Amino acid sequence: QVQLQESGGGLVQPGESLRLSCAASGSISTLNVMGWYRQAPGKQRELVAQITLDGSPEYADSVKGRFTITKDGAQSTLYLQMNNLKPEDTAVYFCKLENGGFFYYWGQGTQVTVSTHHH
Amino acid sequence: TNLCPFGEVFNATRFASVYAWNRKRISNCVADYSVLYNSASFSTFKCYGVSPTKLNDLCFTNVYADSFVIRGDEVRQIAPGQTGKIADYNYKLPDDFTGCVIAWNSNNLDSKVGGNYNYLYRLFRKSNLKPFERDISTEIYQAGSTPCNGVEGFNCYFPLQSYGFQPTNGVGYQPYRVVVLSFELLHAPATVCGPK
Ligand SMILES: *[C@@H]1O[C@H](CO[C@@H]2O[C@@H](C)[C@@H](O)[C@@H](O)[C@@H]2O)[C@@H](O[C@@H]2O[C@H](CO)[C@@H](O[C@@H]3O[C@H](CO)[C@@H](O)[C@H](O)[C@@H]3O)[C@H](O)[C@H]2NC(C)=O)[C@H](O)[C@H]1NC(C)=O
Repeated sequence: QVQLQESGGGLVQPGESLRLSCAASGSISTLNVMGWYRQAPGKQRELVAQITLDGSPEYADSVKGRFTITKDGAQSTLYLQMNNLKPEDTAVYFCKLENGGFFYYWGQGTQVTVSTHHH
Repeated sequence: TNLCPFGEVFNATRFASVYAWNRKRISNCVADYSVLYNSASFSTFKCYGVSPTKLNDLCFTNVYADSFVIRGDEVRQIAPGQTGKIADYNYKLPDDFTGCVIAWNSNNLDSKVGGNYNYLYRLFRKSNLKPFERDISTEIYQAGSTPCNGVEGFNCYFPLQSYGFQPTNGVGYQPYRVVVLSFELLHAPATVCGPK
């Protein structure tokens, strides 16, 4: 009934930038909250960034000032712009959608790996 | 400003036993009730005093979601003026009830091979519950005329017993998750509203 697909995961060097995308589809209410979450292995899922109902973005302390979250209304896509990546940002990244206040949904996740390339 | 937190009920991993039904109070938030009924996920969706498709157009002082698990063929007791050990001794709805009763088969979550015995109901009580009353006491019931004085005996019985849910049970004895939404409009400001 509501589906979420993350895209843009991959390999990145520390200090580089990367943008992730969450295409949402299905029967989405006008009242919904979307967010980005991540999970490093052995650690628990952690809020990364979300946009409140009133529109104002919020950020986890570990990414505040380095990540930007924006919501493309037309193309129902939630964007996470990730700057100055560090090795600690390596994780599986997930979007969430809380629909109408009654259900919430998760994507499958996409892997972001921050590692130095070997030339 | 905020989304109502009903997903903490409808996506909950575990529900309460019917004797100790959970009440969650909802206030200062907005909600799209279209999302409930357009899911089509609920095999019991009956509303009293209100109309599902008009709920987005109203505001209420509070909304209370009561949640609990019962057995399939006790679902019919969650309605104004019913009798039976669920309506009498565990969860009673008023005759002037204003709200919606929602239910769905949770055999896939609440049944286990071998039998899940974690869900409990009250089998014995000296009197019926009053509407929206909640009795969690575990004092030995007296089915005879002898103070059981805190121990089970002849005609003296522990007041709770287990459902026992297995996947191969018949639907009448499969677990159902129930949510009863109550809508309250007092003289105070109504903070709970729909997309408007
Ligand atoms: C939060 O809850 C919703 C609603 O789930 C449904 O209703 C509840 C009352 C329970 O009865 C649930 O058991 C029941 O599934 C969850 O959304 C549901 O998710 C499932 C699986 O992701 C979806 O299943 C799909 O259904 C289609 C249509 O038949 C199939 O073709 C697919 O193969 C697939 O199985 C289901 O459509 C979906 N329902 C709705 C209304 O969206 C939701 O996943 C859950 N959230 C979490 C985090 O668990």
